[PDB]
Formats: sequence, C-alpha cells, structure tokens
Amino acid sequence: YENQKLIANQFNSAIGKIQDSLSSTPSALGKLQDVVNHNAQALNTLVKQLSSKFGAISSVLNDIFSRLDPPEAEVQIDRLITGRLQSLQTYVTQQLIRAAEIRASANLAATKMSECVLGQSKRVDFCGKGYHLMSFPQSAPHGVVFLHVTYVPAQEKNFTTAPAICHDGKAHFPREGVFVSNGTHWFVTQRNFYEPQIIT
Amino acid sequence: NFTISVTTEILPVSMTKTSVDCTMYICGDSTECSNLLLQYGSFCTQLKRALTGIAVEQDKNTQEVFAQVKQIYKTPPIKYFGGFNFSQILPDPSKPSKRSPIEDLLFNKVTLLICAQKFKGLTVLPPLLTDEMIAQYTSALLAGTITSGWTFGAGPALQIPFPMQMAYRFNGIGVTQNVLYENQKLIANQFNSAIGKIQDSLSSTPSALGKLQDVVNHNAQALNTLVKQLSSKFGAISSVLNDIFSRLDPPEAEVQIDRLITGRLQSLQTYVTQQLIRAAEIRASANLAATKMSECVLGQSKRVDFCGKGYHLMSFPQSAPHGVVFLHVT
Amino acid sequence: VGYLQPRTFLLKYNENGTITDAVDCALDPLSETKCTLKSFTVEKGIYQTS
Amino acid sequence: RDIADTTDAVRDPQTLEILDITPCSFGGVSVITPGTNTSNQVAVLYQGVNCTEVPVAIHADQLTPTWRVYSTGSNVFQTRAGCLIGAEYVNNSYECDIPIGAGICASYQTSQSIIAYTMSLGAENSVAYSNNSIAIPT
Ligand SMILES: *[C@@H]1O[C@H](CO)[C@@H](O[C@@H]2O[C@H](CO)[C@@H](O[C@@H]3O[C@H](CO)[C@@H](O)[C@H](O)[C@@H]3O)[C@H](O)[C@H]2NC(C)=O)[C@H](O)[C@H]1NC(C)=O
Ligand SMILES: *[C@@H]1O[C@H](CO)[C@@H](O[C@@H]2O[C@H](CO)[C@@H](O)[C@H](O)[C@H]2NC(C)=O)[C@H](O)[C@H]1NC(C)=O
Ligand SMILES: *[C@@H]1O[C@H](CO)[C@@H](O[C@@H]2O[C@H](CO)[C@@H](O)[C@H](O)[C@H]2NC(C)=O)[C@H](O)[C@H]1NC(C)=O
Ligand SMILES: *[C@@H]1O[C@H](CO)[C@@H](O[C@@H]2O[C@H](CO)[C@@H](O)[C@H](O)[C@H]2NC(C)=O)[C@H](O)[C@H]1NC(C)=O
Ligand SMILES: *[C@@H]1O[C@H](CO)[C@@H](O[C@@H]2O[C@H](CO)[C@@H](O)[C@H](O)[C@H]2NC(C)=O)[C@H](O)[C@H]1NC(C)=O
Ligand SMILES: *[C@@H]1O[C@H](CO)[C@@H](O)[C@H](O)[C@H]1NC(C)=O
Ligand SMILES: *[C@@H]1O[C@H](CO)[C@@H](O)[C@H](O)[C@H]1NC(C)=O
Ligand SMILES: *[C@@H]1O[C@H](CO)[C@@H](O)[C@H](O)[C@H]1NC(C)=O
Ligand SMILES: *[C@@H]1O[C@H](CO)[C@@H](O)[C@H](O)[C@H]1NC(C)=O
Ligand SMILES: *[C@@H]1O[C@H](CO)[C@@H](O)[C@H](O)[C@H]1NC(C)=O
Repeated sequence: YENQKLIANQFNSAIGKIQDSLSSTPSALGKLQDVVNHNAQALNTLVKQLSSKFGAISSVLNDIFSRLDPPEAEVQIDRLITGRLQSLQTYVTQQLIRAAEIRASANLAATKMSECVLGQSKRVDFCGKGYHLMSFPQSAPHGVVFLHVTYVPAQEKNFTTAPAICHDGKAHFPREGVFVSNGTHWFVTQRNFYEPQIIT
Repeated sequence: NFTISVTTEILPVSMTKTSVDCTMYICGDSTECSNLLLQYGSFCTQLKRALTGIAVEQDKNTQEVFAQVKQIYKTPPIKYFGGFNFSQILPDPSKPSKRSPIEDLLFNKVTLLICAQKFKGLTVLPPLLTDEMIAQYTSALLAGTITSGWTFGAGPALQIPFPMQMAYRFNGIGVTQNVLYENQKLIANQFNSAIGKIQDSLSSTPSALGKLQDVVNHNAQALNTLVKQLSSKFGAISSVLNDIFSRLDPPEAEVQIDRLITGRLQSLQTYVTQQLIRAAEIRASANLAATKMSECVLGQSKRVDFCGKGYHLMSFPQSAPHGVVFLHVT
Repeated sequence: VGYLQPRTFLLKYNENGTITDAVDCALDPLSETKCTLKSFTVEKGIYQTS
Repeated sequence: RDIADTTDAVRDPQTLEILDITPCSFGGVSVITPGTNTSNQVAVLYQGVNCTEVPVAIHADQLTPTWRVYSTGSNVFQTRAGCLIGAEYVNNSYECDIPIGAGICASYQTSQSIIAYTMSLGAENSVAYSNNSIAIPT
C-alpha cells in the first residue's frame, strides 16, 4: 500500500514488454509450432507411402491387373496390400505416442490453471522464477499461454545479523523476522524486505 | 525429542543416445540392394528422424534438470558451516575429477568393448553436457543452497549463516526456531552421523542403483537383439546377402531377398518403436527429477512424502551416471 | 560441349511452373544439406546428411 | 568370434600368425551451418571416426561424398565425436549456440568464420558467506 503507485506502474511496464517479447523471437511459440508440424509431416509421409511400389511392379493396383494376369496378381497385390497396411499401422502407433506426450502436457496445463491461476502457489519455480503472485491464462492455437506475475527481490544490502539477543539474563528470539544491525543499533526486520523496527 | 534422517532417492534423467542409418544395417556393402531399397519411400527417413528426436530430447532432459541456475556459485574457503560437516557432498579438489566422495561411489557402481561391438551401422552419440560439467552444475547447486538457502532460486543469492537458515527450515515444519539453537550441537552431530551412513549403505545394498542399472541394461540388450537379427534367416536360404545373389538366379533373388529386406526392416521398426516407449518413460522421470530439483533443493516443500518420508528440511542433489541422486534431510 | 551423368538435383518451381532455380545434391555439403532438407533456406544449427 | 557372433579374428592358411578383423571405418556426416540468410560457409563433422582416416581419401570416385576441395579445408580438430573439419578451436568459452557433443558448441564469430569452443556454463560468482553476515533486499 505504501508502494502501490510504484507497483502498479511496474506491473504495466512488465505486461507491455510481453507483446514485444513474443513478437520478436521466432522460437517463442515453437512449443506449439512443432506440435502442428509433426502432425503435418506425418500425414505427408503417409500420403507419399502409397506412391512406393513395396517390391511390386507398379505403385497403382489398376495397372497391375491390365498388364498382368489374375492367378499371380493375388501374390502381386498381396505385396502391395501389406506395404500400405504396415504404413498405416506405423502412422497410428506414432499417433498414440504423440497423444501420450500431449496428454501428459495437457495434464500439466490443467494443473497450472488449477494452482497458478485459481490460487497462489507455494511451489517454488512451478509458476515462474521468483515468488509467485498470480497468473493470467491466454488462449492460443492448440495450446494455452500463461503470464506468471512473480516477485523478484532486487538491490540487496549487506548486514550483520545475530541469532538471538540477551537483555534481562534471558535469550530473545524474533517472532516473525530476523535481527539485523546497521553497525551501531540492532533492528528486527522482515526476511524478504528491509524495514527496520525497534526491538520490542 | 527428534531424529534427523537422510534418505537417498535415485531417479533416471536421460538414456544413451543412438543413431541408425538406412542402408548399412539392412544391406550394407551391397550396391545391388540400394537401388531396390528405394522401392519403399519413407522407410528409413522416418526411422532416422525418430531416433534423432529421441536424441535431441535426451540433451533437453539433462539441461532442464541440472542447468536451472544462470550463475555458477562456488563454496567459500572457510568450511565451518555451523558445525555441520559437508565433506561428503562438496567436491574433492585433490581428485582429477572434481566429484564428491559420494559421487565417486555412484560413478563406480554403474557399468555400461560393449558399445563398440555393435558397429554394424549403429552409432552411439555422446551427450552434449559431458560428465565433468554435469558435476559442475551440481556443485553450483550445492554452493548456493548452503550459503544462500532458497534465495538463489527466486532472485539474487542473498547470503545467510547456515545455523540460521536451518531455523527458517524449522519454522516451516511447525516447531519454533528456539529448538534448533538450544540443540545445535546435538543437531549438527546427528546430521553428520546420518550422512555418514549414506556412504556405507550405497555401497552395501547392490540394487540401490537398480533404477539407473536397468536404464543402461535395457538399452544395451535391445541393441544386442537388434544386431542378433542380422543372423536371422527369415525363411531364406542364407542370412548373408551376397551368397543369395551368387548361388541363385537374378529373377528369384529379388523376390527371395524381398522378405529379407522387410523382415530386417520390421526388426528395425520394432527397435525404434520400443525406443519411443522408453524415451517417454525417461521424459516422464526427467520432469519428475526437475520438479524435485526445483522444489526440494531450491526451497522447502510442504508436500507430504514428496521430498522424503518425514518433515522435509532441505535436500542436496548429487550427480550420477545417466541420472540424479537426491539426499533428502527430513 | 559438356557431358551428362546420372545426378540428383532439387528444382524450384514458381507459380507458373518454370524452373527458376536449382541446387545440386552432390556439389558441396551446403547444397546436399539443402537437398536433404527440401528447402533453399537452411536455418542455423546442426543437420545430419548422408 | 565375439558376443554378436561376428567373424573378427582369422588365422592365415600360410604361417601361424594371427590376424584381427575390424570393419572399415564408417560414420554419419553432420554439417555445422549458420543460416543461409547469414554467410554460406559451413563446417563438417564426421561422427565417431579417427581423423587420420579421412584425408587419405582426398581423390576422385573414392567415397560416398563427392567433394574433394573441402577435405583440404580449414584446421581439423579431433573432438570426442570425431573431428570437425572447417572450424577452428578457440580457447575461451561462450554460451552454446550450435551443439556438437562432449562440451563442444560451435558458433559464428569474428573476417568472420565458424569457430568451435567448450561450453561456458554461466558467470562465476562467489557468495560472500559469513557466520554473522546476512543480505536483505531494500
Ligand atoms: C544505524 O541506524 C540508527 C537508527 O536510525 C542511526 O542512528 C541515527 O543517526 C542519525 C544521524 O546519524 C540521528 O539523526 C540525528 O541525530 C541527532 C543527534 O543529536 C539529532 O539531534 C537530530 O535531530 C537527528 O535526529 C538519529 O537520531 C539516530 N537515531 C537514534 C535513535 O538516535 C545510526 O546512525 C545508523 N548507523 C549507521 C548508518 O552506521
Ligand atoms: C557486504 O558486501 C559484500 C557482499 O555483498 C561483502 O564482500 C565484498 O564484495 C565482494 C564479494 O566477494 C568482494 O569482491 C569484495 O572484496 C568484498 N569486500 C570486502 C571489503 O571484503 C562485503 O565485505 C560486506 N561488507 C560489509 C561492511 O559487511
Ligand atoms: C534425544 O535423543 C538423543 C539421541 O539418543 C539424545 O542424545 C543422547 O543423550 C544421552 C543422554 O542425554 C547421551 O548419553 C548420549 O551421548 C546422546 N547421544 C549422542 C549421539 O550424543 C538426547 O539426549 C535426547 N534428548 C533428550 C531431551 O532426552
Ligand atoms: C567431516 O567428515 C570427514 C569424514 O569422516 C572427516 O574426515 C575424517 O577426519 C578424521 C579426523 O580428522 C580422520 O581420522 C579420518 O580418516 C577422516 N576421514 C576421511 C575419509 O578423510 C572430516 O574431518 C570431517 N570434518 C569436520 C569439520 O567434521
Ligand atoms: C606352406 O606352409 C608352410 C608352413 O606351414 C610355409 O613355410 C614357411 O614359409 C616361410 C616363408 O615362406 C618361412 O619363413 C618358414 O620358415 C616356413 N616354415 C616351414 C616350416 O617351412 C610356406 O611358406 C607355405 N607355402 C608354400 C608355397 O610352401
Ligand atoms: C506468372 O504468371 C502471371 C500471370 O500472367 C504473371 O502475372 C507473373 O508475372 C508470372 N510470374 C513470373 C513469370 O515469374
Ligand atoms: C535475415 O538477416 C537480416 C540481417 O542480416 C535480418 O534483418 C532479417 O530479419 C533476417 N531474415 C530472416 C527471415 O531470418
Ligand atoms: C586415433 O589415431 C591416433 C593416431 O593413429 C591414435 O593415437 C589414437 O589413439 C586414435 N584414437 C582412437 C580412439 O582410436
Ligand atoms: C590455447 O590452449 C592450448 C591448450 O589448452 C595452449 O597450448 C595454447 O597456448 C593456448 N593459446 C593461447 C593463445 O592461450
Ligand atoms: C565464525 O567462524 C570463525 C571460525 O570458525 C570464528 O572465529 C568466528 O568467531 C565465528 N563468528 C561468530 C560470530 O561466531
């Protein structure tokens, strides 16, 4: 509250830098780009695999009945009906592999929306570098994009600390904080921010 | 009262990369096959692409687990951390390999001519991060979690005395910080006694590293049965290709080796498909080890029985062959 | 006068079907990298070839 | 024979001296290129071969690659993944740009040429640890 004008100004500059960050580097959406590229380049080989002879005399079955007879066609078409058969099984098996990799990533993104977005996460480095504050989801083609608003300490100052102090012949431990000294006097302060307080 | 227990936990991170080429495995040293092998199309580009992807991501698994800090910290020369003895996990500079006394056991209890007897078109690529820089990353993690605590994982490293970092680890448990100071001589003595048993129990049970022993056993044995099918006849006359052409006519051989060119190709397709199963298990375990490193090491976890059985205080990573070993202090 | 031999090429067609450019697949490693990548522009990185 | 049951040791029919059979040297060829939008010079890595076995074959009609002038190229450098031909080894370390293997990462530096170097993991820092000193952000 004593720093809200600074914090709100600091947040607006950070969220404006996101649009410049994504629009610059091309590898920004590569997570989603290789998802659609792997699907397209697996369909392309599946289409091109029927253009191969598979050890037969031709790649089309209508030609191998006009220029070749019926009894041995069965063995000629069997060499081509199993080449496209194994090519379709190869395509399906790689699709189950990719679906398991996607579902393991969609289960993570459902966990990210449940924890980073619907609450404040105490799991460090789960929802971005630094102490988590809140997250904002954004939609994307075949994916989701988060905006992890975090809290990064800066401008650290060295200090001299003590575990406890003894005043009336008995030890005194801080309740919520740490004893520090600026060289002359002793103060109690928060662990993650510097506000000196009189030892009370 | 209480006791402080150190429990080890071993997780695979990456497996051995490999690469199979198209023609030399199937019909190498045979120019009469390579024109006939073109009659399949995407038979082997797909296999090469899949194995290269299994390999590219084997370097991403090691990068996302160990390389989590942009700054390589180093330990101070003064090795008095509050009476706690950290000699077993900080690196030993007297050894030529800058590894801890515990990492030296782990790099001796895992075994791989074995990789070089598979030279039939099979090439085992080396990892991008070599062995002496993975342990450099682990030393950078240990030099931060002792001097700075959890503060290096969330911003600038902010130094703190270790007897006091453990008071904040005690405050997360549910006990106040006065129990750590009134008993630090006992706590520091109990921690070093518990960390001494890790050096003995790791070299006692043989199957302690069975988690990393079978990730290299499964990859080497599947490599072994891959080259064991080059002697497979597949219903032909001879398993050797050149004796088929010389001792049999040109028309019959092309169809005769057509079942030797797809029987041996389906043996290669079975190996690639089995690698995609095994890479997914490792990638599911590398993301688990990255979660352990980002939460148990870079902070204090409130998750029950995640970073060790008990109330988790703070953990240490240790490098390992094709994996990582965590030392959970509970 | 020049001699033809069996060579593999990559031909770039325009929208009107004319051969606007071509690249050999056996001249130098950059050309065979373009030939095995099926692109006249190659991004920065490592690529496995024959 | 061996574990894989391959013929790897024979005895000559004349005299009783023994001979060892190791197969002919083979390996993949990997190029180390920047973008073609950037300069068109490349570097070539021969994967997993001894590098004294490549420059014997600087001739015509002798290998699966057809180029001859590139084998007499820049300075070779035996890494742990074969030798890299076309890029020079540079002592100081930077961050990885194009990964090669066993710590070697090539990049395009300054005239301009492709150089190879060992990876730099990060900036070296020493935390000022003391048993009575703490650091608190302001
Ligand atoms: C460590 O922190 C303490 C607390 O702020 C510092 O003590 C304070 O020092 C300033 C000037 O150095 C004092 O301000 C002036 O003091 C004179 C004394 O006669 C007074 O007449 C003025 O009106 C003005 O207040 C301040 O009073 C003093 N605080 C207390 C409680 O006495 C100390 O200097 C710091 N040490 C460092 C930075 O090394
Ligand atoms: C507090 O500041 C720094 C740490 O933030 C302490 O160490 C100095 O900074 C670097 C850290 O290694 C060294 O290169 C300097 O030489 C250090 N300075 C000295 C004088 O040793 C610094 O010592 C601390 N100062 C005080 C007054 O506590
Ligand atoms: C908590 O348990 C520890 C472990 O037994 C106790 O430490 C021992 O205490 C006895 C007597 O108090 C000594 O004779 C032993 O030498 C101590 N063990 C070690 C390893 O030094 C400790 O006293 C217990 N705490 C309380 C409050 O009883
Ligand atoms: C930390 O533990 C190590 C391991 O026990 C200690 O090294 C031993 O030190 C004693 C006495 O100096 C020797 O008798 C042993 O032979 C040492 N063992 C080894 C393996 O070197 C070390 O002294 C301990 N350090 C502290 C500060 O407690
Ligand atoms: C036949 O085999 C014999 C030995 O089995 C060979 O005899 C040796 O030949 C070498 C050189 O030719 C001599 O240095 C040895 O002293 C010979 N040994 C004996 C026991 O005679 C012989 O070379 C082979 N070939 C022919 C054509 O005889
Ligand atoms: C292709 O044909 C269209 C139709 O006339 C023309 O506008 C265009 O310039 C042509 N492109 C060429 C010749 O490159
Ligand atoms: C090509 O390089 C120039 C600078 O040399 C750069 O401005 C441009 O964006 C690059 N284009 C692509 C497609 O990489
Ligand atoms: C490569 O060849 C050199 C010289 O012949 C030799 O010293 C070196 O040991 C060889 N390396 C391997 C791995 O065989
Ligand atoms: C580069 O390093 C090598 C060995 O690491 C050394 O022999 C050589 O003198 C170094 N060159 C320079 C200019 O430092
Ligand atoms: C810090 O450790 C050194 C060496 O063990 C010791 O001389 C010094 O008194 C210690 N500082 C405090 C405040 O106890």
